[PDB]
Parts: sequence; C-alpha cells; structure tokens
Amino acid sequence: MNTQFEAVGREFNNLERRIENLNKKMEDGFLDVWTYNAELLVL
Amino acid sequence: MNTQFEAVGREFNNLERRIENLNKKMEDGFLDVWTYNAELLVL
Amino acid sequence: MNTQFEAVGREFNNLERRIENLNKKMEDGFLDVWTYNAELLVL
Amino acid sequence: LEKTHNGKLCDLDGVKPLILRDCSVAGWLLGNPMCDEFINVPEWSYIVEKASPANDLCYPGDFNDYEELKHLLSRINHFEKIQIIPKSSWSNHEASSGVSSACPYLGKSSFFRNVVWLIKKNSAYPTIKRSYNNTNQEDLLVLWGIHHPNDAAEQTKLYQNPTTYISVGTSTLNQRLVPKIATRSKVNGQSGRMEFFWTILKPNDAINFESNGNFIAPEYAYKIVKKGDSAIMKSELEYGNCNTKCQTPMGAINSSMPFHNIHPLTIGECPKYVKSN
Amino acid sequence: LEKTHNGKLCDLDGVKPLILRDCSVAGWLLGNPMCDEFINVPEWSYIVEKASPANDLCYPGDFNDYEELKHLLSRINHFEKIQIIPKSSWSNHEASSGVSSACPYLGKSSFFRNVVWLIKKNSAYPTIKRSYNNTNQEDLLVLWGIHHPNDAAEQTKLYQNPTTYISVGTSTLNQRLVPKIATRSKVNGQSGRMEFFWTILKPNDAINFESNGNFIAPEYAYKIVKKGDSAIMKSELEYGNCNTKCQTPMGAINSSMPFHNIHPLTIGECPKYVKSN
Amino acid sequence: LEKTHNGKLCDLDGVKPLILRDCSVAGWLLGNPMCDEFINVPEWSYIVEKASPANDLCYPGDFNDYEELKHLLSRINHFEKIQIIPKSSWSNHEASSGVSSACPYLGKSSFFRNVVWLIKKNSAYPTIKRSYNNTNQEDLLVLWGIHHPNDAAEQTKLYQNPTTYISVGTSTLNQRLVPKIATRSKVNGQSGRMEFFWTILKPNDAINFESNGNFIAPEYAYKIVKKGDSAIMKSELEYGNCNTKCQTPMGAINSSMPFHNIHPLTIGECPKYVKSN
Ligand SMILES: *[C@@H]1O[C@H](CO)[C@@H](O[C@@H]2O[C@H](CO)[C@@H](O)[C@H](O)[C@H]2NC(C)=O)[C@H](O)[C@H]1NC(C)=O
Ligand SMILES: *[C@@H]1O[C@H](CO)[C@@H](O[C@@H]2O[C@H](CO)[C@@H](O)[C@H](O)[C@H]2NC(C)=O)[C@H](O)[C@H]1NC(C)=O
Ligand SMILES: *[C@@H]1O[C@H](CO)[C@@H](O[C@@H]2O[C@H](CO)[C@@H](O)[C@H](O)[C@H]2NC(C)=O)[C@H](O)[C@H]1NC(C)=O
Repeated sequence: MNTQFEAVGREFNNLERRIENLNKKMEDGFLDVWTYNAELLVL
Repeated sequence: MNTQFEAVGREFNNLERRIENLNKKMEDGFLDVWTYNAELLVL
Repeated sequence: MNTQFEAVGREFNNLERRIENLNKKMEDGFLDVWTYNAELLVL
Repeated sequence: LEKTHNGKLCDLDGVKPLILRDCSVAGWLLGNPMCDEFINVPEWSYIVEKASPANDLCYPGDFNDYEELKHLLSRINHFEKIQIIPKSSWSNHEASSGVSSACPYLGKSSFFRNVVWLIKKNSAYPTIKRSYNNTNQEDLLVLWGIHHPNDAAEQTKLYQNPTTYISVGTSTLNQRLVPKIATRSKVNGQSGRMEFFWTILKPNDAINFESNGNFIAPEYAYKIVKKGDSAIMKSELEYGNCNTKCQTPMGAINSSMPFHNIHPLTIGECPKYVKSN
Repeated sequence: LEKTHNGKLCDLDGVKPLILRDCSVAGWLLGNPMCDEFINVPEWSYIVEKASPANDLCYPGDFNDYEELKHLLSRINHFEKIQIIPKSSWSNHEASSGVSSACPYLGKSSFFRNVVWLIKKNSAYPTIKRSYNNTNQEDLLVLWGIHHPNDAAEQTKLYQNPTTYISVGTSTLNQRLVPKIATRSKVNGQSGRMEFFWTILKPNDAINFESNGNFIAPEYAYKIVKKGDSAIMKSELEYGNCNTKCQTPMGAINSSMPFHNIHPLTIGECPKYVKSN
Repeated sequence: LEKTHNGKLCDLDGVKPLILRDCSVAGWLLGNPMCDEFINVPEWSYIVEKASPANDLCYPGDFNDYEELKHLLSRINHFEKIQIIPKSSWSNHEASSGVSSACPYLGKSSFFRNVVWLIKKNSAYPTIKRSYNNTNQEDLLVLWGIHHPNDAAEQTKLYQNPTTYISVGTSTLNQRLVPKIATRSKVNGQSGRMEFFWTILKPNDAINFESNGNFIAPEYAYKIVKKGDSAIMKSELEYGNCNTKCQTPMGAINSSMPFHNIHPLTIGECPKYVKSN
C-alpha cells in the first residue's frame, strides 16, 4: 500500500471556481476510494 | 458504502475543451471504479 | 475488467502548471488504483 | 439495483424546480423578451435547462464568464429582482429606441428587459456617471453590456463619439471595456454584437459606471436572497406535477434500493449510481 | 502481463501515422520552410511529435490557444489544404518580400508558407478588406497572424501607419488585435515577434479580415475532411515499416495478455496498463 | 491508525519552515512594510500562510497570475534577494515620494519596498528605458507593476502624459500594459489600484522595460538559488520549536503506524491518510 493517493494543496481564484470544485471532488474522490480500500482490506 | 463518488454537472465553453475532457474522464473514471467495487463486493 | 481507466495525453502551457499538475496526479491516481486492484485480484 | 423511473420532473420535497422551457440561463437573467414567464421567479429546488434552448441571446453576442456564473447559480435558490437604475432617469441619452428585430416581442422590435441600450440624443452623447450603493443585507448580481458595432459609420451614428469606453468599478472590480468594430456575418439579421458582463456586489459596496458610448446599462439587478444546495440539470422533459426525494434528468426515482442505473447526475437523497446491468 | 515491445512505430491497421520528424504541429500547420515534407499529407491513424521538435516557430513568437488546437487535432485524421486568398491578389500591398533569415530555406530568407507577411507599397498601406465564404461541405481551419515590431520607427517603415489594428469576424468570432511594440532580446536573430491565431469556419460561414498594418494574412487554410479517433503521441522513435493493433511511445505491442507494463499512453486495441513488476 | 498529533509546527529534518505570521506570499515578495521580518530569508523546508493574512496588498489591487506563482513557489526552497535597478539611478523621475497611507510603516506613509512608484519631475515624465541582463547562474523572479489612477486629472498630475503604456520584453515575454482609469470604492482609503506582474528571467536573458507613465519599477528581484521539494501549508499555528519527519496543518506527527487520521495535506515521510474513525 506504499503507492496510495497523496493529496496536494492547490489554489484557485474567485473566477476559477469550477476547477476548484473539480479539484476538490477529485482529491475527496480518491480519499474516499482508499478509505474504502483500507477499511475492506482489514475486513 | 454511504460515501461513494457522486457526480456533479459542470460546464465548459468551446475553448475549454481540454478541461472538459479532463472532467469527463475523471467522473467516468470514478464511476468505473465504484461500478467495479460494487460488482466485486457482491461476488 | 474491460472497463478500466485509460490515460489520454493532454498538453498545458507554461502558465497552466496547476491544471497540468491536477491532470498528472489524476492519471497517476487512477493508475495507482487499478494497479492495486489487479494485484489484489490475483492475491 | 433500481432500474425504474417515472420519466418526468417532480418537486424536490414539495419545492418546485425552475423549468426554463425554451429559455436559457442567459435569456432568463438578461431578460430576453421571449422569457417573460420568468420575470419574477419563486424559490426553486433545482433548475432545468434544455440542451439547446431556443431563446438564449436574441441579439447575437457573448455572455462573459458564463459557465462560472452558472456554477454560481447552483448554490442559489431564490433571486429577488430590484431596480438599480430606473430607465426614467436617463436625461441626456435616448433610452427608448435601443431595440432590434433580432429581439422580437409579439413581432415587434424589442430588447432584453433587464438592461438598457442607450443611444445618443441631439447629436450628442455626454459622459455617463452612475453609482449604486448596495444598501441591502444581501449580495447583488449586477449585469451590464457593451455593443460592438459593425463599422465606424455605425459607431458615429449611434454614439457620436468615434472612440469610446466603459469603465466599471467596485471595491474589487477594475474593468475598462472598449468596443470592437469588426465585419461579421449576420446572426439573427444582425452583424453587430452585444457582449455581457456580470459582478457580485457585496453588501455596502458600490458599483460605479462611466462611459461615453456603446454602453448597455443595467436597470434591474438580482438580490441573492436564498443560498443553499441547488443544481442546473440538462433535460428535455416538461413538468410532471408529481413530487419526489430523488430526481434525475431521465425522470424521478421512488425506491428503497441501495444502488441505481438511470443517470449519473442526480439530485437529493438518492441510491448510488453504477454502470451495472 | 506483457513486458515486451518491438521498440519502433508501426501502422495502426495498415494506416500509416503522420511522423513529424523534427517539425512541430505549429511548424507543420503554419508551413515552416523546414517542413515541406508535410505540405500535403495523406490520411493518418495517429500523429507523432518529438519532445522538443527543432523546427517549430522559425520567426520567434506565439501560437495562440495552441494546446486547444492540438486537442482539436486528436479527433481529426485528414486535412486537405486549400487556397483561400491567393498571394497573387494583393494589388496594393507588397506581398513578396515578407521574409526573414530566421526562417531560412536552402540558406535563403523565407517565411511560413501558409500565411503571407504583407508590407507597405509606394509609402502606403491602404485598409485591407477580404472575405472568404466557406462554400465547402466541411469545416475549415483558418490561420492568421500579427507582427509585433520592436519600435515606432520599424512600425512606420514596414507599415506607414503608426497606429494599426487587425479585425477578424465570423458568425461567432469577434476579434480585434493590436500590435505590441516592445524591446525584446533576439531569438533566432529577431527581436520582433509574430503571434498566430486560428478559428474553425463552419460550412456556409464567412470570415472577414480588415487591417491597416501588421497583418499576417492567410493564403492556405485546411479542410477537415476526415473526423475520427486519433492522437498526438510524444516519442523520439523513427518509422519502423511494420504494422500493429496496439502502439505505445516506447514501441508497438504484439500480445494476447490482458495487461501490460510499457507506457500508460497507448492507442488502439490494447491490454490494460498497470505499474506492476 | 494514528490519531494523535503535537498541535504545533516543527522543523522538517532540522530545516526550519518559513512562517509568514500575518503576511501573505504577496506581501512578502512585494515587500509590504509590515513584512520586514522577511526582507532576507534563510532556506526553508516548507512555507506556512494563514487563511486570511492581514498584511497582503497594502495598496489595494491585484497580483496577476498569483496562484501560478504560488505553485511555482512550492518547488523552491531558497530565494536570494538582489538589486537590479537601484532607486538611486532614477535621474529624471521623482523616486522618493511614491508612498501612501494605505502602506503605513510606523504610522508613516510608505510603500512596498521591492518595487518603486515613479512619479513625474519638473512637470515632465520622459520615456523610461531600462535593461537588466541576468548575469547569474540562476533563474530570477522579477516583479513590477502598474498604477491604475481614479481619473484623468490624477493621471495628468502624477504622470503628465494623459495616455501612457508599460512594455516589458524578455526572450519569451511580450507585454504591453495600459492603465485603467475607473471610479472605485475606497479600499484602505484608496480608490486607485496597483496591479502587479511577474516573470522568471532565465540565465543570460535580459528584461527590457519601457514606459511613459504609471510604472511601478522593480528594485529588487529574487535569485532562485535552491530548487527542491517544498509546499505552502494553510495553518493558523505559530512556531513550536520542535522537530519532526511528518508535518500537518493541525500539528506534527511522531508515529510508527501505516495510516493516519489528522489532515489530508501532509508533508514529509508520512503514514497514508484515511477518513476512518
Ligand atoms: C455605501 O453606503 C454606506 C451607507 O450609507 C456607506 O457606509 C456608511 O457611511 C459611513 C462611511 O462614510 C460610515 O460612517 C458608516 O459606518 C457606514 N454605514 C454602514 C451601515 O456601513 C458606504 O461608505 C458606502 N459604500 C461605498 C463603497 O461607497
Ligand atoms: C455564404 O454563401 C452562401 C452561398 O452563396 C450564402 O447562403 C445562400 O444564399 C442566400 C442567403 O443570402 C440563401 O437564400 C441561400 O439559401 C443560401 N444557400 C446555401 C446553400 O446556404 C450565405 O449567405 C453566405 N454566408 C455568409 C455568412 O455570408
Ligand atoms: C546578456 O549578456 C551576455 C553576457 O555578456 C550576452 O551573451 C554573451 O555575449 C555574446 C553575445 O553577443 C556571445 O559571444 C557570448 O558567448 C555570450 N556569453 C555568454 C556567457 O553567454 C548576451 O547576449 C546578453 N543577453 C541578452 C538577451 O541581451
């Protein structure tokens, strides 16, 4: 499991709100996946 | 499985075609993952 | 496993470095996931 | 794995969605004359817009930063329209014949009803200076525009001054637009263009307009009165008179299952989406 | 888990890829004189471009919205070049000495061959007005440019008029470029710059150019004749004369396995990629 | 599943992070007078910036392409400040009273210390031409700016010339800024604005500035002396005097576990993050 998603901080301005949202839902997206993947490796 | 990827609609103009494509392949990407994850939880 | 993430080449200029990075960490992100998913299907 | 939907658009917990019919978000907000159905709109749960709404920008042109505005629309549930510069107040510019056949109303030349297309008066177009202080509790969506003529003669006929500008300042916005005279193919009978711009004016801030030509002045802005979870859904369906707790572009879902099959872009308390068959 | 490839670039189902050698997409489309190999190109399966192609923008400058054009190129399989403004037709502007040593051909000063660098004639540069109606069944890729001189004296020498513009209009495009005189370090012996622009002209639309200086006019545009699945692949490899059903930047794959190891960016019917060892 | 952290910010392998306190990246780099703590900064492991740093842009305005600069900052570990145009050298422009109460230092009107706000002298503002050849081994971060006045009278008072420009050229940069006179609400007592721009000047390249008004000239640029892994962390915490191998915005981690619970945005050798409880 050494190669698991690592989130980086990225910054977007007031008119970059769509890609800020795209970025957020991706970082969350991968976190939610690996959370599930570790919880179900245990079980 | 309550915390699984939920897709949002996002819109891009005629000269935002690369990030439209990036967005599409991400939303599909996560859908394809959770489809696989639910089909193989069953099996 | 026929529907697994397929990476596309995308290009970004010198001032598009954040979304280049977002794109890279997504394509890697999904590769790392399916690598894990195939290695642990075997095991 | 629910595979069944009711094939129509319902309310979302007794809150009716805003169905735009054949109008686009742009046509609604700017006030396309074909969009009077939506002059004053009650609170909505979500918004529905067709793929290619027929009534969008009647006078051909562009809505600047449009997708960011739409994104900004999917966490708003209620606008309340207010007058910020009365059409009555234009003393030195002609304010009543800025109309076009590209924007018909009942077959008569009209124009977007939320902004005013100022024209010269007695062969003159004095410098315009106007302010609006947002003395409301709420954020304001303010819209304005610029007219790009199709030649030097047209420019001088409508606005007198051959070289013109529009400057708009808030506490954050520092804009200075210049009209772009080009030669263009006719869209809706017109080869001129209108380009539109927007800004959110925070409570206690003031917007300052100044121009000597080509100005499409605001009349009505929008008070953002209810913020909350919302969305813009792309669908072809008409209103179904029903109610639901989960809506999709294909139709509503009444189900108990943990998963579903219909459409990935859903709104409300919903089963999770999978591609499975 | 296939780990073996043939280390060269093949056809993709008997369709030969476009290998650009040392030319870039920009050099090919604009017509860099070092890129005559590609003046007229047969149908391709995919496109191959080196990391740093040596022949890109011979005269130093910029290709505007270049990455979006490239993306637009990876769903095109065949251009057919057509003349839209013949070099012969420039009656009032010098059209034959817009050349530079930065763009050598056989060691002689030349210039990109798809666009024309107009210069003044008899100490004058009349206003240019030209139209092209796309009377073809297919979309057109039209390219044009602006010259940014390095000072007021140069501006006035080449173009007479000290203050100039280029306006380009279609049914959707409303552009008005202004040259930017700056002082710049020499690239390829030049401190002036050329900036290039493009648009897709839909069937039955017309493009209208108008300028009084600094205009790099089109001569040849591109008919998009075959649309379909394609790609731009970054590789250093030369053509391998072979054939395949799966290609990678590292080399082609002949395999039956479900997975592979080589390179994530593949094209065709391919085993899925994993990082495994 | 480590759930415990030390609630403070430590060094990362004996390398101390740059903690900006109440200054922003913009305030630090431009030289806000409230940011003298950071005039010359030793090598850092990572950078810490509060959510809403109080001292950012003292004179109201904008830092152009700011997020891309910040991103460019998270693979830099050490700047070394150098003088590229001495304040002493302005012979024909007043260089000592370009200050404002919006930028106080000890309650006296000051200004960002890395750039110079030139003003007219003897009712005149000659054309400025200056060059800096980067004769260093390393890349340079060069910063400059433009002043957008609040009216024609102000423009003419400060700069004499009613119509002005700033052109900046490198081997890649071809910029020509024009001041935007608008009417704006006062921020920090000011209704004028300053807009800032930056570029990386490669070794052996030269930057050329030319202007006839509204120019905020550089004095100090930054030598990028140490490139390597770095980050900008958003945190409210002050410096903790400790040391660690894994840092988070919430606090440092001393642990042996394979996973952790604290905060997704970590730096160093760290256990992987999960949402688990
Ligand atoms: C918009 O109007 C408000 C209200 O008249 C102005 O702010 C008030 O007036 C003065 C500032 O000169 C202060 O003493 C009050 O405290 C303010 N009242 C409130 C309720 O904020 C404000 O200056 C105007 N804004 C702009 C941008 O011009
Ligand atoms: C480009 O040329 C076409 C063809 O000549 C023009 O459209 C035709 O001409 C008139 C419009 O005035 C119509 O009655 C025909 O139906 C059109 N024919 C076709 C095949 O479309 C068109 O007007 C020109 N386009 C522009 C943008 O100027
Ligand atoms: C910046 O200065 C350098 C060093 O003086 C210039 O390059 C040198 O000078 C000439 C070019 O005219 C060459 O013969 C040398 O080989 C160069 N030396 C080095 C170390 O590169 C350079 O021309 C100047 N750069 C710009 C952009 O004006």
